[PDB]
Amino acid sequence: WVLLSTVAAVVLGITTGVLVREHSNLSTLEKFYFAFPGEILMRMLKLIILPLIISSMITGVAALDSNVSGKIGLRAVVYYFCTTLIAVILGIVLVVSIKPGVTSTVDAMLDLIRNMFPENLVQACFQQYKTKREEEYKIVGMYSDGINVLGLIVFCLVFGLVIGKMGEKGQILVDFFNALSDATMKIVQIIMCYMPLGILFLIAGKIIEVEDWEIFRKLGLYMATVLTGLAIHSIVILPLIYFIVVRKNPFRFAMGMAQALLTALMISSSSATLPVTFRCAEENNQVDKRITRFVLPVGATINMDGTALYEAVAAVFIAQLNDLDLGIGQIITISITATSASIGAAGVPQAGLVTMVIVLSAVGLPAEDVTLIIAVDWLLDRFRTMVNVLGDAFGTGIVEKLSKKELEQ
Ligand SMILES: COCC(CCO[C@H]1CC[C@@]2(C)C(=CC[C@H]3[C@@H]4C[C@@H]5O[C@]6(CC[C@@H](C)CO6)[C@@H](C)[C@@H]5[C@@]4(C)CC[C@@H]32)C1)COC
Ligand SMILES: CC(C)CCC[C@@H](C)[C@H]1CC[C@H]2[C@@H]3CC=C4C[C@@H](O)CC[C@]4(C)[C@H]3CC[C@]12C
Ligand SMILES: CC(C)CCC[C@@H](C)[C@H]1CC[C@H]2[C@@H]3CC=C4C[C@@H](O)CC[C@]4(C)[C@H]3CC[C@]12C
Ligand SMILES: Cc1ccccc1Nc1c(-c2ccco2)nc2c(Br)cccn12
Repeated sequence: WVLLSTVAAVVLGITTGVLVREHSNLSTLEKFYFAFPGEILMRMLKLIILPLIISSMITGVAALDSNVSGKIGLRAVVYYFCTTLIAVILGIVLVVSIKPGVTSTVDAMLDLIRNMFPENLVQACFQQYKTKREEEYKIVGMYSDGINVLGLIVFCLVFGLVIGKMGEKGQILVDFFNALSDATMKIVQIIMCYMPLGILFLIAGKIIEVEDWEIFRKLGLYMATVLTGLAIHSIVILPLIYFIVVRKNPFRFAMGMAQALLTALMISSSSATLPVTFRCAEENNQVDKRITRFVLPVGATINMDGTALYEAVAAVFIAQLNDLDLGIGQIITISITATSASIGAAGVPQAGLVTMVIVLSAVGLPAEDVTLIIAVDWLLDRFRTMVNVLGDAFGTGIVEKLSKKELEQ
């Protein structure tokens, strides 16, 4: 129902936008009031960011076992790091080169580490740290507004690891944040019931307020940038990584995952596609069962190739829309924030939307600019999930080749 409701809201929002745009002259004040239901939806999404990322980040980390630290688990983590790193570079290169929404670096990277360790946990919920050179030059910090997602994610990772390893002493903390994570999921579900009506006025409000259709061509280039990045990752990069490690034709392996790929094109969830991925990887591709049960669940949470090519590209596209010429330091900040946002909004309905709201809030871009992403979020998220499933499927074969000796004992 979520897909049809979101699609209908976009269709109805466009229909409402063009009818109100022509059949009625609206002043600047009335246009702002017309988008109030959409504005209220954005407030709910920002409201749930803080409890969602904190509880989800603690809950996922606190349940980690010793298998992740094993040789099989370490190889999977290294593989997902390398493919995500390639996807991060590929997404940055494409959005910088194509420049879809268009017409110091040391301090930006140092600010990334500074925000990675906030000076106050409560302030990190609504403030971020920035440094600017002053005049022979000195550095001055400001602590501007904006939720510090990187600081919260880092602390919740360390906090989750600590409470996971202290056994029954920290079991109450694991239980507390498990229930809090479940409660936040239900509240997100309640918000998604209002999302279609909010999307209708967000889309219609955006159609009314625009004066020229040049932004639509910019949206078309944004689709090309996201689709081009996924196409290169799925057809060029991932098959090449598979072949060099396994020395076997990756297209027969991809053909074996055909049923899992189609299931990804409808369910649009890597976790929900796991049962199909497990069967296709195990019997069709003859990948060992002992390794699929480890690599695939690991990829269901830390496979950020799709996020790098979809959410980070979208965030940079929004930055280019606001006439912001961000540099290498700022672009890297967006990409790292996007992956941190994704791990925070993992098992969430409309994760693509929720992740985008987290990234825009944590970067400074207007979260109301996400309406252009929403109009195609249903389409682009389906392909993003398909690439993530293909990436996880290739990982099982890649990890298996490197684990031949371990599987022999
Ligand atoms: C469904 O269950 C899944 C489970 C296994 C899951 O294990 C994973 C849990 C998350 C965890 C700890 C894992 C690997 C990379 C970890 C990330 C490295 C990234 O580094 C950072 C910081 C530095 C940045 C450059 C990039 O991002 C962090 C935000 C990111 C990070 C700390 C987020 C948490 C990730 C292991 C299956 O087990 C059977
Ligand atoms: C250089 C940049 C990318 C930061 C590098 C940080 C890497 C090396 C760190 C960040 C958090 C760490 C992970 C956090 C927790 C666990 C659970 C543990 O039971 C097995 C290892 C594992 C999975 C860690 C492996 C190393 C890790 C991924
Ligand atoms: C560089 C960024 C990503 C932060 C990573 C910081 C690393 C150094 C931190 C993150 C979480 C930390 C772990 C969290 C909890 C424990 C349990 C403790 O009884 C032994 C050490 C151990 C396993 C920590 C080692 C250091 C650790 C891995
Ligand atoms: C799997 C892994 C292990 C160790 C360090 C990083 C990663 N993976 C990863 C993540 C990520 C995973 C979850 C949230 O973020 N983001 C990035 C970026 Br940007 C660039 C490069 C890698 N990356």
